[PDB]
Amino acid sequence: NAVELTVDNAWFIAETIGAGTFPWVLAITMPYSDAAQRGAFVDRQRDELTRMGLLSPQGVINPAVADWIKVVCFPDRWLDLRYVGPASADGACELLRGIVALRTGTGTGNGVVALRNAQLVTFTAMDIDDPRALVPILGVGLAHRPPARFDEFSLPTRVGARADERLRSGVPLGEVVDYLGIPASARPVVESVFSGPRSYVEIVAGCNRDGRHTTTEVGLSIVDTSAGRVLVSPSRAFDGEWVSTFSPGTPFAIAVAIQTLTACLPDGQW
Repeated sequence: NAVELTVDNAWFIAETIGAGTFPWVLAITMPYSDAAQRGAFVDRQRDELTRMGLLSPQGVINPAVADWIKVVCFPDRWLDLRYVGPASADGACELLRGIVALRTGTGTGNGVVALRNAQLVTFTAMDIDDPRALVPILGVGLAHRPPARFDEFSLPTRVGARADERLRSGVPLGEVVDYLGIPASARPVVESVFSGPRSYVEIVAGCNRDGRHTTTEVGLSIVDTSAGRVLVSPSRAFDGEWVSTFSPGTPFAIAVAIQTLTACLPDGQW
């Protein structure tokens, strides 16, 4: 029900199903530039898939595998998973990205999960409409942790975004925190969320109604701090201003947040 491939393997399969690109989040971009390179690339890929038994002698890719990749490249509903982490002590960051794709039209498989780490990507076919299987998937990128404990607090989303920008541009952390205007109780958590190591997963949802693709204007973050996991979920207030809520990152809380996040879409997810 799962397969692990190199990004190059995956790209070749994507060409096979006529996909212009992979979803942006994955960062699986065309690996070659010219006719000469393509030929070499194709030769290499055909031999490799073949050695793996992915490519049959008749020249066809395992339809199940090809289909999964078709779902990832042409999703009706999806969740992007952008993992962010403290760079390794080698001066570099490796890529850890994911997408949760579900397809419709006829209602083995319900949806496909693609997770890309460095030069490899794995595709897993599963029922993604269950939070007891879906929520765990999100965490693999994250360091294993328990939900942090604190009283929930909120702040306008615009304010939060601006603070992050200021912080990233050199405004010192204390000053930025003062800018937030949150309660003293809240301060320890926000500092954990904003500063230091800075390690999390950012999630955005999307859907493809008719031929129009729409994505959420906002996304949630599952952050992990020294204190524990912190969930930053957005909601719109009565006056319509966006508000961000920092709550303990329990599985239930994360699951409800995802459901609410999807709710905004015209016809997306469940």
